[PDB]
Parts: sequence; C-alpha cells; structure tokens
Amino acid sequence: ADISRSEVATLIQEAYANDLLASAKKGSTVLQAFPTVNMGTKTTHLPVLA
Amino acid sequence: ADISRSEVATLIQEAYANDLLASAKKGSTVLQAFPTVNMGTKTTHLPVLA
Repeated sequence: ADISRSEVATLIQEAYANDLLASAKKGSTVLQAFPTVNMGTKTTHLPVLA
Repeated sequence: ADISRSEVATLIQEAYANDLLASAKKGSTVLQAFPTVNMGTKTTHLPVLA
C-alpha cells in the first residue's frame, strides 16, 4: 500500500550535533585570590610576629 | 610490609619560609600632622599674646 518511516529503515539517517556539549570549567577561587608558596616537602614553618 | 612516613624519620626535612614574617612599621601621627622644629638645646621659649 505505502512506505511508512519504519518501511525505509536507515535509508533515513538521524544526525548528530555538539552545540550543547561544551560546558565551561571553573578554577579554584583560593588559587585566584591568594598568594601561593611552592612547597618541596610535607611541612613548611613560617615565623610570624606575636 | 611497607615503609611509612614515620618509618622514614628525619630523612624528610621540614622546610622554612619568611613570607608571613614581614610587617610594615608605622610612624608617629604627630610628626606627620604638625609642623616640626629642629631644636639645638633642651629648651626653647616661644612668646604668645596672652
């Protein structure tokens, strides 16, 4: 009688797009706000006036 | 059997840093605010209308 969508299967293709995929990534706040010191070991001692 | 941080003892040296040590020193307010005079002797007389 006629050709439905099911009767032509994969001769109609379904497409892909990635317009919604690219989520942006956010850094640490405290690395942006405060000064860093590089440590070379587990402990550093910092004298402060008291 | 395995090696712990405590089992390594003082092969791991603790570090030091002076980052937090420095503090800015503050001068007298009155030496900023008022006109000063260089004295050459203990006592100076300044007459005023009374």
